[PDB]
Amino acid sequence: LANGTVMSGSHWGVFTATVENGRATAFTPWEKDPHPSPMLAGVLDSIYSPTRIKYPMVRREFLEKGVNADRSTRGNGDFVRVSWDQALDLVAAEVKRVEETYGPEGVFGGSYGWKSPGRLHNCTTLLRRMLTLAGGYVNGAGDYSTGAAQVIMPHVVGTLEVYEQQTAWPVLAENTEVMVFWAADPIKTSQIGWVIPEHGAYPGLEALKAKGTKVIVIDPVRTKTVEFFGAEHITPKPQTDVAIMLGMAHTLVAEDLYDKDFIANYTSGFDKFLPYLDGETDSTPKTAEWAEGISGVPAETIKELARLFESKRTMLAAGWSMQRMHHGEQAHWMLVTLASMLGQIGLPGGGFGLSYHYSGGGTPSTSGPALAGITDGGAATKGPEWLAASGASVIPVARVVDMLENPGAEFDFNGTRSKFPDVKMAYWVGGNPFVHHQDRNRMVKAWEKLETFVVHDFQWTPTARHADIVLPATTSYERNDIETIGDYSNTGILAMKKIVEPLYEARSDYDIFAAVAERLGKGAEFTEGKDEMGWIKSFYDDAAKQGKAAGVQMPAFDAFWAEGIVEFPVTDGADFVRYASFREDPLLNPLGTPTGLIEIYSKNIEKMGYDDCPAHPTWMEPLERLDGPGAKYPLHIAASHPFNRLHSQLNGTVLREGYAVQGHEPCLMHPDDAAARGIADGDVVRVHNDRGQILTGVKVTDAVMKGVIQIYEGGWYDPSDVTEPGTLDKYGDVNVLSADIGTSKLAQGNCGQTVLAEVEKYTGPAVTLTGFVAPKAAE
Ligand SMILES: NC1=NC(=O)C2=N[C@H]3C(S)=C(SO)[C@@H](COP(=O)(O)OP(=O)(O)OC[C@H]4O[C@@H](n5cnc6c(=O)[nH]c(N)nc65)[C@H](O)[C@@H]4O)O[C@H]3NC2=N1
Ligand SMILES: NC1=NC(=O)C2=N[C@H]3C(S)=C(S)[C@@H](COP(=O)(O)OP(=O)(O)OC[C@H]4O[C@@H](n5cnc6c(=O)[nH]c(N)nc65)[C@H](O)[C@@H]4O)O[C@H]3NC2=N1
Ligand SMILES: [Mo+6]
Ligand SMILES: [O]
Repeated sequence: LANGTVMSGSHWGVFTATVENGRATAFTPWEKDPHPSPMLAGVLDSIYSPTRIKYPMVRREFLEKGVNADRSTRGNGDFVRVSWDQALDLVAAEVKRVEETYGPEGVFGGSYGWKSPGRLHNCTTLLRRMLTLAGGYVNGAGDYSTGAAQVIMPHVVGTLEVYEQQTAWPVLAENTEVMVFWAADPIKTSQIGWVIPEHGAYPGLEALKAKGTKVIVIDPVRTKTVEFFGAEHITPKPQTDVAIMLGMAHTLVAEDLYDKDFIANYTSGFDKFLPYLDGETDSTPKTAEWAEGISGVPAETIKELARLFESKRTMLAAGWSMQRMHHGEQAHWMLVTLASMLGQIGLPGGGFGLSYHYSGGGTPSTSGPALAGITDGGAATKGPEWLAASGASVIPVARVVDMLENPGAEFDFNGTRSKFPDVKMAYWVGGNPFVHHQDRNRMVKAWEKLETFVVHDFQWTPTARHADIVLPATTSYERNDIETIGDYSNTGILAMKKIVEPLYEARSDYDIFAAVAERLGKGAEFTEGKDEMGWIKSFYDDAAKQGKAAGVQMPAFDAFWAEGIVEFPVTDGADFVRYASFREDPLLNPLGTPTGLIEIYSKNIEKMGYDDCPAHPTWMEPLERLDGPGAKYPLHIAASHPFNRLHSQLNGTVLREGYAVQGHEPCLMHPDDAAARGIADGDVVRVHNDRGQILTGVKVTDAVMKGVIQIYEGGWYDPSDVTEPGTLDKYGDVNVLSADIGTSKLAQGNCGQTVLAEVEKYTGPAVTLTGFVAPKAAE
């Protein structure tokens, strides 16, 4: 048995594992990581925890009746252990049956999910590689993060904007005077990366504090970001930020302070927005006093902030929770409109940034080459012969349940109309839709429309519990791979070396799909005749050839593997100022919009005629909001990202002990809201609305503003009885309470943070938690 140390990486960072007698016993952070995540211990534990999936399993009802199975019992845990050969034959037969019977429109292969980093063991791309060989599939478009903002931004500034490099951190330290974190908690959200994180925001935040820059945080919760800077903290009722921005803009116009020259030379449509702002069109001037009535933030505070932003070099760093809500397109559109009025876009340290809280945006980029990985093969094919009838080949990701309930119905998306395909099978790997998707009770019923649901994972998540066929995948730690360090920085390339042998009967997703492709008669097409190290070397060699041409020297493959990492030099990346070339010469460097300027009024959007996405930023009432006219429930749930999980990842580990309250997901509640209900710190409470009911454990704190409770997304749904409509969730999955609706007809994004509910002390029968131990038959 092996004894020694091995370096690898993950969504949480680079680390060194200690291995004793073939078992990983500790993960120690990379010595060069400026701010390791405390979650690393849970990553190690996830390899061995009680919910690790040991063997391939098939749901008993599905095994016995196939398409005639009772589908209401999915999730009850009645599984049968089968051999790998039996499972692979069945998965291949089902994929082929569905493709032959229903066509490519019958298979949903969007499989949204965060999976694990790695250029070879990319489970969702490998899934689509196999489904391409099987005949095709329906895919998903966009994501759950910036579903609204990524669609409105191309109409406003010309590009996606949310996933683009930001003005460098060092430029902010030397030039910014006022830093605003609007709906962003960078200390919490910068712990992880899509590719391996370099944790570059932490040194950046520390430099701002050492310089004494004024920091303002606009968030309903007193976060660690507020505490680290001792920031001025503004707490709006959730979903009212657009009203606040309009009050600020109105103030700038009324006091004649705004930058008329910036507006005249770099924007289009401000003259069509002015009448709305002044209330000529609806008899309602959008003053600071009007904004106070909706948001609860004092009118004078709104005015003083507006004046301060106009007189100092200000950076508006906005997060994405405020666009993960009804009419979410308006939030960043109005932010850019306000930023345009301030006139600092393109100046060092001024303007706005939509990725300072995510994956190190702002960390100086290196001059290194880009690393490529395995593909789905789609770009060198001739896929399905598709056409309306049979439905669209792609749907916005959050419309997956609408699709299942309404096959053949039309839907709007960014100016086009399409039809939902009639899906009969879904194959999900590296994702947890039974935690990440909204309105769990609606979804549970809608899933009965699928004949077959196949899942690969290494943990017994609610999604794996609901599958017809469950196959145990390996973790990154049981295989080899290669990946970039730094989504924006491109700090280097890491060898993700194998640490331990595969546990139990787990297999890589690559091996699983290669075996399914073999049963479809397409084995060589899937593998390309390469094995694990052959694939990895080919990606490295391609990057090295690209680096060579650019003047960046890289070692030969075996020398790189022996060192375990290669780092690239920073040349001019530390001086990057976003929008500087546009500001310098807008005629020579125009934006990719119809006019070449920032579009405050969009003629393109006006022509779509969508009632829920007007042609300029507009305040509209959402489905439900805190203190809204005729609102039924009294508390808004800040259903935001977890501090000590990456979504659902790591819920079934030792880390849960540190935050669970009587075994349930924690619920933060203000003292006054707790006192009114006779709730004490530590009590188990039932949180409910018209869509569902869940149990959580309360922590009383004035960190949340009055009227708001915090229940993070990611809790593992643990239904009392799967056959009972609206059954109580015993653990605390906040998506049992959210609504499943589109942000608007423009983007069709999810509204995961548009949620109101009531809370009462739970006095019902004692409940037993069953989500953190494997199903009995799977032991
Ligand atoms: N109410 C809500 N509020 C929100 O704010 C909210 N956030 C969104 C967002 S923003 C996202 S991501 O853009 C989704 C994340 O859902 P996801 O299914 O990616 O969550 P994970 O808990 O990270 O599921 C990943 C899944 O994958 C497994 N896995 C890891 N590596 C592998 C592998 O190599 N092979 C396989 N087969 N599986 C792997 C993990 O174990 C894990 O189970 O959430 C939205 N919802 C929100 N709602
Ligand atoms: N530790 C950690 N866990 C994760 O799960 C995680 N997920 C990653 C991913 S996939 C994403 S897409 C990003 C998400 O990055 P995103 O900015 O969407 O993060 P959230 O935690 O949903 O919201 C950030 C802040 O917005 C505040 N907020 C909520 N509603 C409102 C509102 O109406 N107005 C205002 N002004 N503020 C509001 C919340 O209180 C919270 O502090 O984080 C990434 N980083 C992550 N880190
Ligand atoms: Mo996301
Ligand atoms: O994401």
